[PDB]
Parts: sequence; C-alpha cells; structure tokens
Amino acid sequence: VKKIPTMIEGFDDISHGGLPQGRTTLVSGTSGTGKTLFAVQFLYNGITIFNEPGIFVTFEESPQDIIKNALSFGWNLQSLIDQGKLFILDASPDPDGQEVAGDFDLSALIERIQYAIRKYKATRVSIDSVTAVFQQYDAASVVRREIFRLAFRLKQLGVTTIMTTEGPVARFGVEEFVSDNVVILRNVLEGERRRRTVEILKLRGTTHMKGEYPFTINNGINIFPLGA
Amino acid sequence: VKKIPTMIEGFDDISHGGLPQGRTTLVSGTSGTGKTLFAVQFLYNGITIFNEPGIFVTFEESPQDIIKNALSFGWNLQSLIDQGKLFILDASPDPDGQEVAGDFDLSALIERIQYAIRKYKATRVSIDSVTAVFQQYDAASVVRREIFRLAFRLKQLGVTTIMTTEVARFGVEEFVSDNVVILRNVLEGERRRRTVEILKLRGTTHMKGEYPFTINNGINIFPLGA
Amino acid sequence: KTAVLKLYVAGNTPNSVRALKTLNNILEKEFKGVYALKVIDVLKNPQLAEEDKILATPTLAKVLPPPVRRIIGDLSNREKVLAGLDLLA
Amino acid sequence: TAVLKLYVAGNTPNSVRALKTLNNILEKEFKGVYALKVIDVLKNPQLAEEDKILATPTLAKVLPPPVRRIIGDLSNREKVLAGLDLLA
Amino acid sequence: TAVLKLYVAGNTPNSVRALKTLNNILEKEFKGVYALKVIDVLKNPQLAEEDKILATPTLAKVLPPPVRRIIGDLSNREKVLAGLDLLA
Amino acid sequence: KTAVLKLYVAGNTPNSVRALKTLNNILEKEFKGVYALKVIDVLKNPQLAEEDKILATPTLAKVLPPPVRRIIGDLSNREKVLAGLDLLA
Amino acid sequence: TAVLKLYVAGNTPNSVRALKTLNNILEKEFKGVYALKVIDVLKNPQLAEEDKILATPTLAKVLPPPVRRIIGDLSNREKVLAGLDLLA
Amino acid sequence: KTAVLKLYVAGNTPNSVRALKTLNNILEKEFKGVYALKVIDVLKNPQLAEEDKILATPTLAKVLPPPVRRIIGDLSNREKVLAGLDLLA
Ligand SMILES: Nc1ncnc2c1ncn2[C@@H]1O[C@H](COP(=O)(O)OP(=O)(O)O)[C@@H](O)[C@H]1O
Ligand SMILES: Nc1ncnc2c1ncn2[C@@H]1O[C@H](COP(=O)(O)OP(=O)(O)O)[C@@H](O)[C@H]1O
Repeated sequence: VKKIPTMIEGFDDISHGGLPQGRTTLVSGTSGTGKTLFAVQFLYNGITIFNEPGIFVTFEESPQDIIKNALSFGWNLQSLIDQGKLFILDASPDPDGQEVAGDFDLSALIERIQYAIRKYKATRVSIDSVTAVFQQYDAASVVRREIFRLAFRLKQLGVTTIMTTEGPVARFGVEEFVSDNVVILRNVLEGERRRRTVEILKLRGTTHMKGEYPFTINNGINIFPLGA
Repeated sequence: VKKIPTMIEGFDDISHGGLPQGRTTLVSGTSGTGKTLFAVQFLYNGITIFNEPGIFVTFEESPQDIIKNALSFGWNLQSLIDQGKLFILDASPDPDGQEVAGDFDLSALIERIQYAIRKYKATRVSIDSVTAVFQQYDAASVVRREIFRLAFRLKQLGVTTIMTTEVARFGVEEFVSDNVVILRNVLEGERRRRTVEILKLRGTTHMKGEYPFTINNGINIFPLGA
Repeated sequence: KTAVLKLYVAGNTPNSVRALKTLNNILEKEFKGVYALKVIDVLKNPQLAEEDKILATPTLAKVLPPPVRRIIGDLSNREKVLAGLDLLA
Repeated sequence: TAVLKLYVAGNTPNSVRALKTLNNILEKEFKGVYALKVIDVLKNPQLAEEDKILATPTLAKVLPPPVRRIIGDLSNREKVLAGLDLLA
Repeated sequence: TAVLKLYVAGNTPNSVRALKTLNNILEKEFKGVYALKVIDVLKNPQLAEEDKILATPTLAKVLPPPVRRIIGDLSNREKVLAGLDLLA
Repeated sequence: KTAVLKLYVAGNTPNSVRALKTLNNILEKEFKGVYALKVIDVLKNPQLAEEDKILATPTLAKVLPPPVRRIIGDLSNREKVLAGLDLLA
Repeated sequence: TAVLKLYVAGNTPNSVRALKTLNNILEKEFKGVYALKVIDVLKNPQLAEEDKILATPTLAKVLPPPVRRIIGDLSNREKVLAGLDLLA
Repeated sequence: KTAVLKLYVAGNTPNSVRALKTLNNILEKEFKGVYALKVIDVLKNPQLAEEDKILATPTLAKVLPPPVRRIIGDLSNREKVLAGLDLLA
C-alpha cells in the first residue's frame, strides 16, 4: 500500500497521509468550486516544499490567465518557473476551432505529457477539466479511451496525478467514470447562503476519512475539522 | 434449499445462513461503496477457512493493484495464488482500447472462466463490475445473452458466484437475477452512513431490511440478536 | 516484412465462421500472401486464450510489427479491416 | 518556397490511412502543391509541442495563406479535398 | 443420415414467407444439404413441446455440428444464408 | 383454390384511390387471375362495414382460405402485400 | 366546366417552386385536367379569406369530386401526383 | 430582368471558398449569364457588412427584384440554391 503527502491546510489528515501514489486521482465538482485551484495549490505545495516538479495541463484556461489566476493569492510562478519549477502544458483550444476529416488518437497530447515529465523530472502532474475535452471534440467515444490510456500511462510511470471535472449531491459522476480514486468538491446552497465542502467517497485500497466536511479558501485552500 | 456461509463479520446472519448455493447472487451499490471489497473478501473468506479455492474476475481493477489493495488488510494473495488456491482472472480492458468490425459471441470469457474453475476445482467465484463491459462494449443487446449463459453455466458447475454492479435506484440495465443484495451508501444531513440492504433470496429464509455497517479488516455489520 | 496476424475463434459458432469465411478471402484475394494464419478454437484449448488473456470472440489480429493494436468482430464489414491492415507504408 | 507539414503517431492505423490517402491526394490531384514533413511524435515530440499539437494525425499548412491546421484520419475525402485550395 | 427440421404455424404469412424462402434456398444454394420436416404445431404441438419451442416459425438443425436453432420469418436472407454452413 | 380477398374503401379519398390504383395492378400484373374483387364505399353503405365491424380505411383482404388475418393502409409499399399474399404453398 | 384553383404569395421561392412544378405537371401529365387561377394574396386577400386560407402556397380543387385542398411547396411530387386523379 | 444577387465571404476561410468554388459554376453552368457578382471580404472591409447588418458567413444573395429573402451557408447542397433561384416565373 502506498501514500503521498500534500499539506493543503487541513486536507491531508482526512486522507491520513495524502493522495495515493502511482494511481489516478479524479476531482469533480460543480462549476465555481475551485477544482483548478485545488490542482494549482496541490502542485505548488509539491514543488515548493518537496521540490516535487510538476505539470499543469490546461484545456479550459489560457496560461497567462492561469498565472494571473494564481497570482491573486501571492504566488509568482513564471519567474520562479525559470528555475525549472512546474510546466504548464498548453491544451487551450485553437480559437479558430478545428475541422475533422476523420477520427483521432490523442497520442500527441499524452506523449507530449510524458516528454514534459521526463524532461522536468516531475513526479506530480495535475490536469484541468476533462469534460472540456469532451466538449472540445464532439466525439464522446474515443476521449474516454484515450483519457484511459493517459491515466493508465501515469499509473505505469508511478507519478501522482490529478484530474478535474464538472447538480452536486445528486447523480454526480459527471460523464467521465474511468478513474481510480475520487474526491468530490461540492458547494451547497441552503436558504440564501453557501457552504463549500469536500466529500471523499472513498480512496480505493487505502485509508480515507468518513464523510463530507465544509471548507473555505485563503492563500491556499483550508479546513481543519477533526480535533482530538 | 441449501445456502453457503460467508463468515464475513455480521453479514452471514442477515442472510440467515450466508449466500445461496448453486445460484448466482448479484451484489450492487453506487460507485464507491465497497462492492469489490465484498467480493474479494468473500473469496478470501472461502479459501482461508474452508480451503475452498476461488476465481476472482476483475475488469475495473488491476490485478497487482488488487493485491496492493488487499495488503491493506494484511493479506498475501500472491502467496495464495502460488499456493495454487485463488486465481485473479484479469479481464481488465487493454488500455489500447478496442476497435469493432462486427457482432460478438462472448464465448472466450466464459470458456476462460470454466477452464479456470475446472482446473482449480474452485467453488467460489466473484465477478467485479459486469457494468465495465457496458462501459467497454456499446452493445446492450448481446451482453444480456452472454451474462445469462455465464450465470447459467456457473449453476451447471454449481459454484457460488457473485456479480457486482453500479442512489436508491434499481440496477442500471443489469437484468433481474435470482437473488440480490443491494448495499447502499446513504448521504444524510452532512454525514454518510454505509448500510447493506438485502433485497431477495428466492425460496429461502431471509432478514428484513437495511442494516448499518462499517469497515475493518473485512466488512463489519450490525445485526440484532438476543 | 515477416508480417504477423493471429485469430481467436469459438469452435464453429455461426458468427465466427461468418468471420473466417469472410476473412480468408480478404487475406488472399487482395494480396495472395502477406502472411499465413493461426486459428484458435477457444472451446477445447482455452488456456492459450487465457495466457493471452483475450476476452472476446471472434478476436482478430496481431500486434507485431508495431504497434500493439488489433480488432474484433463479425468481420463482414470489409472497410474497417482494410482500414486496419497496416504495412505498405 | 512551398511548404506543407504533417504529424503522425508512429504507425497507428488511423495515421497510415491518413498517410496513404494523403500521398494519393498528392499524386492524383496535384503532384507538387507543397513539400512535406512527417513526424513520429513518439521520439521527437518537442517538435509537436513547439507545434503545440494535442491530437494525431494532425495535418497543417502555413504559407501560402492562411495559417491552418486540420486533424484526423483524413478519411472524409470530401472536406479535406475541400480543405486544399489556394488561388491566392 | 442428413437431417434438418422446421416448425411452422399452419399457414401464417410469416411462415409461408419462411417456407418459400427456405425451399428456394434449398434449391438455389444446395439441393440436398439435409432432408426436411415441417410441423403445423396447431394439431401436433406435443412435438413442439418435446422440441420445447416458444416461437414460430422456428428453424432448427442438430447433426452435423452444432446443435442449433434460429427463429423467424427467415426474411433476413444474409444472416440465415450465413447461418447455413458446415465444412465440419 | 377459390382464393378470396375483399376491400374497404372510403369513397374517393386520396389515400384510398392511391391504394386502389396501386392495388389493381398488383393483383393483375403479378398474376392475372388469382381472384376478382369487391370494393366497399363505406361512405354510402357503412352498415356492411359495421356488421364486419371493420374500423379503418383503406382496409384490405380476406381471411378465407385459412388463416384469419389481413392488412390495412396506403398499399404503396408493395413489399408487405407481396409478403402477405399466401397460397402457392 | 373544368376548374382548378391555386393560391400563391407574390413570388416567394416556395411558391415559384410550387408554380414551376405545378405547370410542369400540367404539361407533362395531362395538358388540360382543369383551367387555372393564381392569386397573389398580398393585394387581393379578401379572396383568400372567402377561401378561408391560412397558409401558402395553397392548391385546391372543387368539382369534379371531391371538394379538396392541399398545401405546400408541392415539392413532394409523389403525393401530389398521387393527389391528382379523378376517374369519377 | 436586371436580376441581382450579392455575396458576403470571410476572406479565404475554407467553408467560404468551398462556397465560392461550388457557387460560380452553379451561376454559370446552369445559365451562363443571369447576372455577374460582388464578393465581400468582411475581414478587411467589414463596415459594409455592418451597414447591411449581415451576421454570418458565407451569406448569399439579394432581395431585389421582389421579394426580400435570401440564403446562407456552405452552398454544397445545390438543391436548395436551385430551389431558391427565383425568376423564369
Ligand atoms: N481572494 C479570493 N477570495 C475568495 N475566493 C477566491 C479568491 N480568489 C479566487 N477565489 C475563488 O476561486 C474560484 C476559482 O475556482 P472555480 O471558480 O472553481 O474555477 P475552476 O473551475 O477553474 O477551478 C472562484 O470561484 C473564486 O470565488
Ligand atoms: N484501510 C481501509 N479502510 C476501509 N476500507 C478499505 C481500506 N483499504 C481498502 N479498503 C477497501 O477496498 C475497497 C475497493 O473496492 P471499491 O472498488 O472501492 O468498491 P466500489 O466498487 O464500491 O467503489 C474499498 O471500497 C474499500 O472498502
């Protein structure tokens, strides 16, 4: 049995030592709950504390805007990225969109990822919004298969990896089942207020904390439930 | 008539004698509720207490990853496989995926199963996530036929078998079977309670309802005696 | 060169001699001899099917020379097999 | 200064479909629209990343106008033979 | 010792479709694959029950291999003329 | 022998002389004479339609010789009527 | 006393489709089934209202039997050339 | 008489020279000369596209002589343009 630290303010102790290693971790929530942020903060903890080099893969967002995103909490990346920090794989859509004359195998992306890793010594990689890839290419068949070959490749390489994907509590598996341990971040609306909470359904073949617990954001995501 | 023990902590008495025998029992719950666990631990219970060899069929999970699973409970299976006792059948999809040029007769899998059993003399079989083939093969037509001939073939062989399938709903095109346990994970207030409901065993003494449970080294359950 | 392709069949089930009939003519009418064949009656020697861990019938082809791939089914649909034939370039 | 560039994944079926149909375009329609470049992105993907590709087989063109890139099997002969052109 | 057996429902349309197309198979493809038996299950259904049939028109075959039974109009000429065969 | 078929029509509604036009040529081009016909203008003698308790127009055919059956509609689709013709065997 | 009457909307495309195909019917099938009347309902719609029409292009017929009215582009040549007829 | 038709294009985007290629042959193979044309590269003179307040590319045709109408798209589908051609009657 394996395990890896994260030290997000108060998350790790629920996972009793953090994320699984060499295994694919999927993170899902409704739009607007800081999934991408969770990925960013995760990997930034990694490289800053453990010097566990990172790859941030982005479909939805543009790099310049993800750095201007993260710079809000007081993290300056590109100048420090010159150190050989984290590498942002740009998978933002060609604005001109694309035309199709046949089906594709997304080998370009996965192989690009693994060169990026084997260049950056990376042991940790996050991946922002796969549903966008389902809404990027209107072929819902293959993207399942090639996301699967990605996650499997990452399990082979033994790297820690994260996936972000898009009604909270009710029927929530989004559209991309295909993963091996799952965190679900939901923010519920009751009366006329908002409670941001984290549920971990279960972490497969590993200790996990029992149930869902509310959280809020600061410079990095925080909550500390359990005392005693 | 007849039934077979599970000797998993506190389930056996809910079923009033454990799982049925010579019949295929379906185990279903929403994803993330430890169905796979129930199956693995079922065959491990069989083999460790009775020396009743088992065949564990796995699509979703990876074999080595099922053993790295089980080492959490402190059990060495690879030693048990080399002992010639339990066999973990790898029916996981080739990551390279599939291309299709026609209809299937899914004889290959079933023949693999029955060769595995008739070699290991196995009396226990788990099948984790038939649903995976549905997430593999887009033909909901034939899998009907081949699941039925599978479960039936197993009843010829008379071995006890388990099928796992993917809140308070039905069975998501899994087709009725002849005895069914639905273990449900409930979300109430702002905490979550894992419970086991056992829906039916046809022609057999049975306990009434849903019953709360938690996990240790093996699944633990809370019956009611005295 | 030295192209290889190997097939898994279920005895003489209808779908699969559909498959074989339609196949042999494909493999020696297009080109007489890329490569000969092996047929596997998984009904009376299935442990070979198990060590290759194949799952379905009729399951066709071979993954050498590169890459590792390959295709299952009725094989009536000639287009997909002649789209999945490799070699030449 | 004719130019045309193509991206492939080793020898995946989709990409030899692609290559066959492409070269056959290049020697049924017009012999020399533009020279060619083929890339097995498996052992030189940094080129694919400078090209910022995400999918295979990706066929692309820069000058003459416009700067363009279309992906796939290149099975749909109609749209790709509609996606040739020039005039200016 | 050639054998082939067929089950019909009196003279329902589906079953004279079936019979026409069947005999025409039997005298366009091969004159004598196997002798025949036709059963109007309306006045001898105990034969249908020993055959444990549920549907009409049900066409079946026992030896040479394998033991087999297919049902219907036998309109889909492709699959039934694919469901003939032998070799062994 | 002595084959019988009888038809119910609605005067001269479009669908039903579509039906009759397309029909008569079917009944005497395939085979000139299996059997002659009866046409029923249910608009001005409907009690015959009521004693036969028929419900729709255009409603075609007859249920003797066996079995009791028979078919309704536009009858443009020649396939289904030549699939529903009985006799010969 | 042959009669046939037609309703159009000025020169909307649907209605010159309609008119073309109609006159071509009238001079491919039968030269003179029935005389004709065409109405640009834009500057004499009271005629359309006495005809109680709701849609264009509306093609109609009164005697010989029956009293009838069918609408549209008259593109579906099959059903309209099936909606001619007479005999009685 | 004096028939008019005018077109809005987006420079040399694929869809739109698809459109133009397919179009010019329509406009001078059916009939050599109903009427000549105007093409508008909305990429480098768009205020004409804005005063006509057109919204899409490739946007085809003209609304005089009557009525005011007209059609957009790939224009591969020859049927709809030869269904939308007006004149003659
Ligand atoms: N200073 C801040 N205070 C509170 N919330 C912030 C601050 N900066 C960013 N956020 C939150 O971060 C979130 C971004 O995450 P989200 O909306 O889920 O986008 P994504 O889906 O890309 O993660 C926003 O919802 C925003 O409310
Ligand atoms: N330390 C542990 N505590 C509790 N359960 C564990 C532990 N280690 C492994 N497991 C079990 O291993 C199981 C793997 O099965 P899983 O695939 O999660 O079932 P499901 O199909 O319901 O998701 C988990 O459900 C979990 O119950």
